[PDB]
Amino acid sequence: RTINRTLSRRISRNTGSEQVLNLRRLMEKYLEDTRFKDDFIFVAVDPNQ
Amino acid sequence: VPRTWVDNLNGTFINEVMAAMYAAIGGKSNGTARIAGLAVVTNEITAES
Amino acid sequence: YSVPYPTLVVMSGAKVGDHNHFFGYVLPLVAGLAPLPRREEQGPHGNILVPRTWVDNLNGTFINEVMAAMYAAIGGKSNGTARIAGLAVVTNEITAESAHLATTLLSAADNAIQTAIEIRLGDKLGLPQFNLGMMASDQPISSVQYNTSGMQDSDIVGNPVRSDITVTISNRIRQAMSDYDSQQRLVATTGYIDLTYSPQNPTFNQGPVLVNGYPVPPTVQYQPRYVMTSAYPLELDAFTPNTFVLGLIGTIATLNSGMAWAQSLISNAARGIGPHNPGALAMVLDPEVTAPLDLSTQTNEQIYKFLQQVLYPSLLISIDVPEEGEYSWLLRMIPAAEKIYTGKVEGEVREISEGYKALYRAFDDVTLGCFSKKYQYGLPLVYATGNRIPLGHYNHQDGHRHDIRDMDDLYMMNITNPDTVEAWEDSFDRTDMTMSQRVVARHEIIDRVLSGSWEQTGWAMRYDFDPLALQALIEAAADAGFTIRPEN
Amino acid sequence: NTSGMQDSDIVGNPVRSDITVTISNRIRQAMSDYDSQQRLVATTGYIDL
Amino acid sequence: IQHAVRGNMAARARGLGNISGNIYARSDGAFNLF
Amino acid sequence: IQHAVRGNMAARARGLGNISGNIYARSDGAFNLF
Repeated sequence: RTINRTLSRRISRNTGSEQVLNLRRLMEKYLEDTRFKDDFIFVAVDPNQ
Repeated sequence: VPRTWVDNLNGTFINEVMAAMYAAIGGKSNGTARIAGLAVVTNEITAES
Repeated sequence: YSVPYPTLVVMSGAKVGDHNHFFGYVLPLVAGLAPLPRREEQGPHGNILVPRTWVDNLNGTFINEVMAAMYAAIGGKSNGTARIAGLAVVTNEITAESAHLATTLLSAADNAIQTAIEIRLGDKLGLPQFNLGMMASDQPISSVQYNTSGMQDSDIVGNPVRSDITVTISNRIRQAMSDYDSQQRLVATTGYIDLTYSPQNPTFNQGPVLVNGYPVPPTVQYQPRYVMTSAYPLELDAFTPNTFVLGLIGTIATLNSGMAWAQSLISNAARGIGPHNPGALAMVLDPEVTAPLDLSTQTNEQIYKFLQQVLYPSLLISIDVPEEGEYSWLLRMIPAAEKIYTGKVEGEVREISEGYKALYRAFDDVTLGCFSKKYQYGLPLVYATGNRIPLGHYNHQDGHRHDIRDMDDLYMMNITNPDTVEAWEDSFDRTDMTMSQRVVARHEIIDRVLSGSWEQTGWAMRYDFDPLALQALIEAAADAGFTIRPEN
Repeated sequence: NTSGMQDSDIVGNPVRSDITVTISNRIRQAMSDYDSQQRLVATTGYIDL
Repeated sequence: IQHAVRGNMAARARGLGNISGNIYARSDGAFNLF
Repeated sequence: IQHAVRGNMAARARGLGNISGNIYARSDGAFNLF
């Protein structure tokens, strides 16, 4: 599981993405102009915690 | 036997999601929480979605 | 500087004690220049004109000039030491909208430099390397895909690579308490299957040919061969010679799992008449037959029975080593091990070369020292065939660019007449032909078949492994606690 | 070459180019042994009866 | 003593036939009456 | 137990097949660039 930390390299071709950050940002941007700004709560759950 | 994404969503997953939801609203004394639905998103989400 | 093309060098350093060591990665850029002309050589009969490509101009003078530029960059001879760590030719244009290509090239240069530093100074710098002991507490798995219609694999520049067979090696993980399932993908390998003419001579008063101790039918005359075209990491950040050994072990284990390699020919037979039809061997079997056979309405066992009458039941393992490219610095170790002995005078026992030592050491270190107990020190590991293969691409009728390595024996059987088949096989097999003569013969045939509509980019040489060494390697890997479970 | 696109003029209209001939010049470096060519002029045409 | 031939004779001898099986992961009243 | 035949059966076993070959007289850049 931790092979990359053992045998490491400075520049990596795979960095991953932030889908939860992208989707939450779009939803909040859509809601910011209507009258239902305070009716929704967004909860982020990630495997790191 | 083949498996797919939904096969990993067992009772442990439900318990963790409920705990995160309770931490979001304030505590057990601040209300009650229930799950209303579930859906898997298999396509990438970018800043143009 | 006295160089033929504009080049860029990427340098990085490492310090041990009070000394500095520098390593460089060289990138000639050739897009927009005229292609090289043909060179006249000397032959037994007369003069011949031999094709050339970009790599043929990178001689010792070029290396000396690059080294001088590198030394001027760091300050002088007293400021450190410099060495070349790799080389690759970039044949596609670079514009102001090519960020992705630049990032990929930078990553390749960084990996090459770091691996060179590790191999040269790991003991003094305390840098470890991959071995099979790191896979002790998990379950390795493998998978294979047979695909031959559509787009092909691509290299770092963007040119197609023939990928009839693809093998993936992974690692299986299960969470202890939560019971989640996942996998981690390590390395991948591509290749295809070729044929070699090899008749059996019974009339020489010799014993029958035995394969695995079993005799074969008298009509068998072709030897299957597997050619490896590429190998690359998937989720691993570093790719070293030990990682290459792991990929080789995985591929060999997967391809022999219940004759899984013959599935490639069986799958190709389903399309019907075409350039990769195995039914062309019906003309070999019966002389009167003059048209390739259609086998798209036969069951799998019928096709297997048909193949058993003409093919040897074994596989030959070969590899194509490019003269320059992304991983040529890694793969140059295979040619270096071909010469076992330096002819240097020996007090008692003949001296052994350094390339052989490096390859043997890699095999022994990956398996934690069991290969040494299984295989004798000094026995052959690699043989040279002597064939120089061109690299390039052409325009396919489906709208994509295809690898020039699509022209092989089966293509000639299905598309051309028998005289061309004889000429192609002869240039691959005859021992009284020099290298340039073989190159000229193959170039002429390809040019006639394609009407001259193709582009050449480089060269490659073909080598093959010793089967006894491979069997010993598999046994040693098993003795170190490593097992694999194919899944497909 | 006779299948596909044809040659074009300065405005952008096609020109029949069944046969194409190129005249060049061959160069070799004296000491470094590099090989190159320099292309001068080209000609197009076809065959009639 | 009297007595070319096409083909490659060395290719047949370099074929790899079989490998060890240890590399693969292992799976997982009347008579007594008296 | 139940069960002549023509021919010589001992002649086949006395045939000389092959002999040792030692009785015969014996006849008579990119990779390294950096």
